Amino acid sequence: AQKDEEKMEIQEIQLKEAKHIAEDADRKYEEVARKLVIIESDLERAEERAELSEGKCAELEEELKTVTNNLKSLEAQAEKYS
Amino acid sequence: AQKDEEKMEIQEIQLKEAKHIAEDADRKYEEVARKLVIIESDLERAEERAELSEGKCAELEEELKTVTNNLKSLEAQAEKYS
Amino acid sequence: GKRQTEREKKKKILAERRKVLAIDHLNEDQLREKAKELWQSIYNLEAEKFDLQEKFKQQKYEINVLRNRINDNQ
Amino acid sequence: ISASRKLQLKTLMLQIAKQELEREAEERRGEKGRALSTRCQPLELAGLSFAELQDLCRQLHARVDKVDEERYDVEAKVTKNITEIADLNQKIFDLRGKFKRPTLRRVRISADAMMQALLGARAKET
Amino acid sequence: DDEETTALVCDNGSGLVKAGFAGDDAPRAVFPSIVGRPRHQGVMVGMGQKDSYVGDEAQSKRGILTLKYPIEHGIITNWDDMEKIWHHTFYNELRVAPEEHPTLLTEAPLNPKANREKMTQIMFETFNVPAMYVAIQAVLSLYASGRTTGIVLDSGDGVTHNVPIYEGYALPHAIMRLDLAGRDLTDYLMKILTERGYSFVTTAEREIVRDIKEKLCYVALDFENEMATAASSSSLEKSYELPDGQVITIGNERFRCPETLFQPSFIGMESAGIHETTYNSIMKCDIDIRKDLYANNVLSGGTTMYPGIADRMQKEITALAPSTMKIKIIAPPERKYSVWIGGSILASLSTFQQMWISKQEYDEAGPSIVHRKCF
Amino acid sequence: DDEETTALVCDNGSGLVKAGFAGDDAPRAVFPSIVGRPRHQGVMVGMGQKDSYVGDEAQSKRGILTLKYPIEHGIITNWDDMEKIWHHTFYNELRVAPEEHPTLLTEAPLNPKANREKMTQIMFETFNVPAMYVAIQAVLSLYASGRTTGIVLDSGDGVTHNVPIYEGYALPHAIMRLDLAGRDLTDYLMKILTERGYSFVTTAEREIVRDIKEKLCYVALDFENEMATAASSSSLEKSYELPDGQVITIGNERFRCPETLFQPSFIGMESAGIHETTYNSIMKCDIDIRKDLYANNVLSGGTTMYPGIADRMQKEITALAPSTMKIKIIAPPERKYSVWIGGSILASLSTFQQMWISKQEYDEAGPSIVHRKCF
Amino acid sequence: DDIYKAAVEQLTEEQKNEFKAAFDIFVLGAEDGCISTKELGKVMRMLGQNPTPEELQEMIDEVDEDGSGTVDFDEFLVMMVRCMKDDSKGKSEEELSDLFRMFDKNADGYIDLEELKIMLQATGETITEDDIEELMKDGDKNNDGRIDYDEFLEFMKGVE
Ligand SMILES: Nc1ncnc2c1ncn2[C@@H]1O[C@H](COP(=O)(O)OP(=O)(O)O)[C@@H](O)[C@H]1O
Ligand SMILES: Nc1ncnc2c1ncn2[C@@H]1O[C@H](COP(=O)(O)OP(=O)(O)O)[C@@H](O)[C@H]1O
Ligand SMILES: [Ca+2]
Ligand SMILES: [Ca+2]
Ligand SMILES: [Ca+2]
Ligand SMILES: [Mg+2]
Ligand SMILES: [Mg+2]
Repeated sequence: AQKDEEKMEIQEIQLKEAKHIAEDADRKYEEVARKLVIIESDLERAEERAELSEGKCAELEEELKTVTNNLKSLEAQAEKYS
Repeated sequence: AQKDEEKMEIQEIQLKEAKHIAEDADRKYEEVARKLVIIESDLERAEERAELSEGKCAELEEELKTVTNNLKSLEAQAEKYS
Repeated sequence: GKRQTEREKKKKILAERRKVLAIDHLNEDQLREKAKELWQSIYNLEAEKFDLQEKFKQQKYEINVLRNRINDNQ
Repeated sequence: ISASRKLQLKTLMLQIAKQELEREAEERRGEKGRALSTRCQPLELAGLSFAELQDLCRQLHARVDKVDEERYDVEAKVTKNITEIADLNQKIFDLRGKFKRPTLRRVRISADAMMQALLGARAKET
Repeated sequence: DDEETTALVCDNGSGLVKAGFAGDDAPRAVFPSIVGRPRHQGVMVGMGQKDSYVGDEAQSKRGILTLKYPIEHGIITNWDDMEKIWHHTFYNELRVAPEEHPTLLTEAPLNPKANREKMTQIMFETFNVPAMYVAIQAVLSLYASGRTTGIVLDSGDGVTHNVPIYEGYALPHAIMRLDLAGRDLTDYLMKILTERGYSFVTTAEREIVRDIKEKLCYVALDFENEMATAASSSSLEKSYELPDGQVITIGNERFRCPETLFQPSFIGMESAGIHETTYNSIMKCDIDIRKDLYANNVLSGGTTMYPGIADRMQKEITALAPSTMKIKIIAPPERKYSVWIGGSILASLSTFQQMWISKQEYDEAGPSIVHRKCF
Repeated sequence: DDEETTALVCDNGSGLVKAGFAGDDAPRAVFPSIVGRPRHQGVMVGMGQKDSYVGDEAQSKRGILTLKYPIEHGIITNWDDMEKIWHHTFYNELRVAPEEHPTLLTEAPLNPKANREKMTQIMFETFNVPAMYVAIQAVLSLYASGRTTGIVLDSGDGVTHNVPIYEGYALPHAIMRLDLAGRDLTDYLMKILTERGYSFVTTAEREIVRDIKEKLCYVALDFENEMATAASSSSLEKSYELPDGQVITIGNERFRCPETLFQPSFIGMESAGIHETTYNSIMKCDIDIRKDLYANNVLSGGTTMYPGIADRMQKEITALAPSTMKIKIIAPPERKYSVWIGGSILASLSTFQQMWISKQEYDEAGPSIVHRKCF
Repeated sequence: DDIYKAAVEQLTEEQKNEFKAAFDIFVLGAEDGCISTKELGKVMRMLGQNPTPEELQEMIDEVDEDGSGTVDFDEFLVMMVRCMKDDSKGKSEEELSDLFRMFDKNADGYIDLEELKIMLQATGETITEDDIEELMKDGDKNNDGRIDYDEFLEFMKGVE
């Protein structure tokens, strides 16, 4: 009987500790999950913005190349015309 | 005494399961936390890249307009020579 | 050639679903019966035409709806 | 508000839709009868000699050929509509779909069954 | 439910048989696929001792049995035992006679033909089903993710295979099947545990080593750093209680057991790890669908449940792949049953309802019908 | 718009189909003319997989298709595919039924008769247009420049032809049609890329090589000096990112691919370059209109968009031509769509409104009406 | 258990207390007259088959607003009885499509707010501002004041 009472007591104490720690961990996980969702949305927006900027930069580079080549050709033509 | 011992056994079983579930929840939480760390790093990288591309685009616009003015001046020159 | 295919199909229709109405030597009773069966055929063709018209109208409306939803895709 | 009233409103809309479909079907039947009265003139060929019967049969044969050409045109247009519908449905499944997989549920909690099986049937619902 | 007829989505697997009716979320009955005859003599009379305990019953009497899996590497090596397993699955775990239900088995890629033909012959002659269909285990796992492209690495317990798919068109020339899987990891763990003193030999103790592997092992993000850390500190040593007491302490055996996946030279296999056979499977594909496959890498199967594998694999592929492409690894939480969920979805489709191998068709062409149009 | 009736200015071309209503500035829908059947097996059920993706849809699924152009060199080699392309163009890219719109196709000079007759027979029987007219692809490009004289070099993607015109009177004995065009340049570029290690073989990768050619290649002003410079410095090596990473670096392949135009001996063709067939086409003309043709040389077509061609060609012709004549090369910025803009202008004219081939005329004389007065 | 609870709602609320007694006959220890937070959490975590907390949160998100799992009596009914599944396949989709075709009177493929009022008048139901505002909020997912066909299907997803 003495042994059984000891075992009952210590088991009950340990069980209470376990349930409380489990609930606390669950709460922490909930908060961390919400933060992760927010950061994921921010990452998606950053990706789309970077894509837009890259497209614009590529277009500008192409147009600049075209215009520069035109300038070079007309430069040489002007010298010969002089 | 035997009945109390039996009840103690049932308590031990339930405590075991509670510990299992608590550790599983702890695992989930820590894994998601490390994932959030990684995702925050990636989002910061995306911000940096997008800002770089924007700066490139502004520079390209300026160069474009400069070269276009040069080309127009050369067009006038060529017309005069013609 | 698929245009040759459609010309062939139309020509076969003109030569398959059409009967030879050379019933001049038939009796007056039998000529009346043939006219009655022709009237039945005309009614059947008109009923098929009306059903086709209603199906075409419903299809056009549903195609307009699907075009609008395609505009709602993006 | 609550949801039972919304369910009642939805069921009323469904019943109104069924009534409208029935009314449109009746209207289609009435228009088919009107078309039969209009296009299909009463044709009585009683007492005519063979020659008039042959002439009228030949004329009806020509008219039937014209109607068959019209029906062929309309059926070709219907096949065109079917092709368009198939293409549009394919495009919708390609674009509006992707994540449009069905949402099935078979994991209902059989709590009431266990309660009714191990505690009699005091529950007057299930 | 009621009238009508539901399909049985069975999934033989190798290590766990998962079954259930089509249209649900999870398999109804999941139980190990082991058939164990008793090995001792037996003195009690009238105890009602059977001659073979199958399924989950032999995981409770395993102390006096000799468990033996009927499926070695995808292929089936012992047809009588497999028939016994199927009979148990139909009659006792689901309690539905097969005479009134279509079945949808699953099979690994690149398996011997005779295995598939014998499977269909059994299903049509012994159990006498109305119609059965055999599907590749990776296409289902791609169904469950709700995608339509992507390269799926289905690391089961028998065999690890890597099927790339684009826009619904499978690429048959890019399937890389490797025979390292969970069972070899269990054997290697059982072999490296002997370095501390714990010897597991009996076929029953293989189950204990499997439990140790499931509960303790994890995949290291960087192998050398972990090997150095575990050799200096003692923050990794996790203990575990055997089925009789005498707790054991696992040191750097924790991340060395599942490391075999990325370095198959540990168990003497020549081939490259699961981190490099995926990249090779991608590079065999055409040059224009490599970006989509890079972005939609899918994980499935049981063995891909190790804590920390979805990061190690991404790091490795990012090291191998060109720097511009984005590498993303889809690791759904329902990884273990992904194949069966996909099987349920496929069996629930209306468009699929005419692809079953109807019994009259089998009667006209024999078991070789499976290789024909009804694949 | 409203009442009235607008004409459809289609332009089959070879490589890009350009279409749009008459009276605008640019074609409404421009898309490659390729029809690609899938080549793999396909395992997903109900994915809605079609049997042939045409137009711009097959440039996105090109990873699992076998694209094949239906027009080889101006002529049409696969009539079913061309009919499919036309059907797509009318119904999905413009969404106007052809029963209520005249059409104005375009055709290269010196093409087989049967091609033109079959084209008109299709347009009148299958699509059932009210009236269609076929015009030579160079006269339109001369319309778009707003000139009335000049010798136009229309270097398309299928065939390069050089039609001289004076005061509106075309000179039929001075048309020099050469079959080197953009497609042969793509093949030659794909063949010389192998000298660095990059091998493109699949019909899908021909599109990637075409993109490389469009974005990087340029025509050298002087060939030998560029060959010497590229062999000493490294200021020319421009890099390009494939559809999956693994950037490539193009060295002196940049100006060697389009140099084939001026030296057709590179791809084994005997004839002289586009710089000398223009001079030969001029010299066949009468002695009194050579000055005007020298002063009004017009460039058109896609392949004449290489950066630096309007100077190389002028230098070459000035070398060939007598020293007194002035050589001027008209290179409008809207070169690619010059033929279609000219087609729109021609279809919008009131004087032209009675030149269409009305359907009753076709019913009376058959498809051979096109060679008759209604040209 | 939506229909069974709805039918038993014809009786008093005290029947709920009796339910608690039955629940206590399983897991005795309840005193508040209802299936409280302790009872609900314990049964959702112990009954042998454990619904995932993700599944519980997703099912609760139909009615639960705070995201915790604690509600009042009638809201508890609406939140909890809706969890179980009664509907099957949501009838036939083509019937819904034909009925929607007959719905849109102006033939544009959209059900506007005016069309919604017309449908309410056709049903003959009492003019109630709260129900009209609820229909306006619900049927309009994209905040344009109108209703589409897929929006109608979502509105009727699971409704007989
Ligand atoms: N949670 C887990 N952690 C680590 N390994 C696991 C886990 N669950 C299962 N496994 C391993 O996966 C195997 C089960 O794989 P499974 O997907 O059932 O194979 P099959 O494809 O034959 O169904 C087991 O043998 C075990 O070794
Ligand atoms: N910007 C460009 N630079 C270089 N080559 C080009 C460019 N655009 C098009 N091309 C070449 O021209 C071809 C398109 O020519 P196009 O005028 O469309 O032919 P068609 O006369 O059949 O319409 C393409 O195949 C490509 O090889
Ligand atoms: Ca709440
Ligand atoms: Ca409306
Ligand atoms: Ca709306
Ligand atoms: Mg498996
Ligand atoms: Mg052209």
